[PDB]
Amino acid sequence: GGNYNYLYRLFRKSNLKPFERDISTEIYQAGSTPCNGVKGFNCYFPLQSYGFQPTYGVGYQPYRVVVLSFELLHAPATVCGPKKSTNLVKNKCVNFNF
Amino acid sequence: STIEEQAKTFLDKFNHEAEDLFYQSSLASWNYNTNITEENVQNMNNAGDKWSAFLKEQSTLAQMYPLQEIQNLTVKLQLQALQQNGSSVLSEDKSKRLNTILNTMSTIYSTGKVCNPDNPQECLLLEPGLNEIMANSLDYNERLWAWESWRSEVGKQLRPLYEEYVVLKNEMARANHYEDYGDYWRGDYEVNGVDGYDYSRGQLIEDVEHTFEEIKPLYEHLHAYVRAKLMNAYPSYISPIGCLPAHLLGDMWGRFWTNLYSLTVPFGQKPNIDVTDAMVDQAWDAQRIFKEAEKFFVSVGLPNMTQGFWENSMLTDPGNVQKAVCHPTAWDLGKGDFRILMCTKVTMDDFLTAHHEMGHIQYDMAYAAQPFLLRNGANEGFHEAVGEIMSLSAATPKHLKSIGLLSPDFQEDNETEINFLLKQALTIVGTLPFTYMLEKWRWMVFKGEIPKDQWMKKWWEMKREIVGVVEPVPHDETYCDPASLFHVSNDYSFIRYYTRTLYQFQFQEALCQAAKHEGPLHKCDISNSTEAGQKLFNMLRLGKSEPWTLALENVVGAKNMNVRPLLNYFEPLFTWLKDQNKNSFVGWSTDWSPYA
Repeated sequence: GGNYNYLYRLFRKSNLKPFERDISTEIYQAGSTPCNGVKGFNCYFPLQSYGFQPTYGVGYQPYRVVVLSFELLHAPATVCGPKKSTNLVKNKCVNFNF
Repeated sequence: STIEEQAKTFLDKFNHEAEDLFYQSSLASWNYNTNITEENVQNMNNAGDKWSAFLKEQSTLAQMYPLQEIQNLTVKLQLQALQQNGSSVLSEDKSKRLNTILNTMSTIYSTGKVCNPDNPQECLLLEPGLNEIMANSLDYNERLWAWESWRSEVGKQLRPLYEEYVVLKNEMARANHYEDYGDYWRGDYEVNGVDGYDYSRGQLIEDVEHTFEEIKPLYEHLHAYVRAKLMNAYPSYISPIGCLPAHLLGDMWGRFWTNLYSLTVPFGQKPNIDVTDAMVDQAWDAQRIFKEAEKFFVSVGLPNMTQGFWENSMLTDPGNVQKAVCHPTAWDLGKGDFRILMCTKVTMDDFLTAHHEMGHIQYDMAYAAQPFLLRNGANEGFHEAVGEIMSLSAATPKHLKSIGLLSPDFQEDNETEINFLLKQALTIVGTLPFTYMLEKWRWMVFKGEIPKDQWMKKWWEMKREIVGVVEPVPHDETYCDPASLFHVSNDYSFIRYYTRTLYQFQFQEALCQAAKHEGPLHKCDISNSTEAGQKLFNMLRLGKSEPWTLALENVVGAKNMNVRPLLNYFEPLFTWLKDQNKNSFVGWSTDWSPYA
């Protein structure tokens, strides 16, 4: 029937800084007439609701995205990938990395 | 505040809701046209009224914009399209009277019933039956009686309605800043944007008749051949100097002469090409037909048809109580939804119908990137022309043999080519004079140049001159012969099919030129020609975002509306008729009638 739980901003005075989020619901002012919190002659609601459906074609369907950003501040680092190990051998002159 | 920026914001806000509302309405219409059921009527009521209430109040808001300072041509054109006020410019009583007369005209025209006088308890309709008896019969009294009954029991009571319908239509045409409704119908064939390609509504008035006189000798030779065939088939019924009655053409409107092909076959010894037996023996189902036809689009160069289409779209076998309409249509529901609605069967007619429908589907994909309001053709004569050009190109015996459908050892000659050319000409070029005269009639009746009394006389006296159709029985002023036609009680412009055919021929000639093909223009093959596909795709994607004058610049060499390819397509037919009607005078005389 249409997934309307998804909304996206369409009208804003300016752009977004890197890693910036704004949840302000102020009615946009396309013109110069002030609006007292309601749309009207030159005011529109800045957020638009998606109508996602399984019947939607390719490119119009909902898509789930996750972005990983890595920070390496001079504080001690703890997020590191796994490091495997071999098997020990005895009675053999070998070079080791314990 | 600024106008253009807020105009763009309002346009985007409008389109955001227009997209999904049109998507919902189209989806509901598709669902019912696939699932015909009683519970799917109230939902269209609640969807259509909502669509109307969305298409007017937003257009009502499209009046605060002073569309005189907008610099962008696209924004200005889109706002002008939204700036239309519709027919609500009059008072409520006049508008409701117009709606009432339109609805009652449609209902009465949809109740055509004529009874045979011997048994007045058996009335037939426009459906097969009366129409079938008229089309396929060998007699004069029955067909003439059917014609008279249809144009008298349907062509009389609609006349008083038409009397004030015309004046009301012209009246809100005046209220819509148009001198006549003819210019309202000619508003589409106009561009007032970029310089050097300017077109006007009044230009099309004189742009219609001057492109037909070059085809007049061919039509005269075809009419002479038809008259000779009627003489050797219907003795003592057609004047050799004059012409044939209205009903003997094959259709009551004289639109098409397909029913007359068997009587006027050039070479009836050799049957026409039909590979329905190929499907029957090879067991080519609907999916096989569609895929083998899609190979043509793949070879052309157009993008491959979208996945999931076979799932959503119905194709064959309505079967049980689950009924679907058997009218082949291409549905563009929006939001990336495209579907086909046809009752696919084992028939080469169904083959060409599926070809045309998938051509419409590809055209639907063409304007996918266009905004909501620019997802339409530049003019009405492009969709059908695009659909039919490939159908004409995919009907050649070479095209049939290329897919392995036909043996490589045929012995085709000029006889079958001439037969096919005349069979196709009986419908393609045989409708141009009727279209021209009908369009002139509608333009002059909506222009008001002729009074009420000068309707039947002028219509008949120009029909005899142009088409060569005389009255089988006399008529009086109260009769309205054109009223018994589909696009006369429906308020639909008929000039689409006039420029549409010339677009077909011009684009086919251009493709044959830029497709590495030589010889006659009626045997061109455009398959496996990637370069030819780009020429069409350059304009198909544009839609209405660019002028039609610019549209006739990326496919055809010249933007002018010149009838170049019609005289060359039926060139073998013309040179064969040169050796056919030697002893018969070409033309007709407007002094002989079947009754007297």
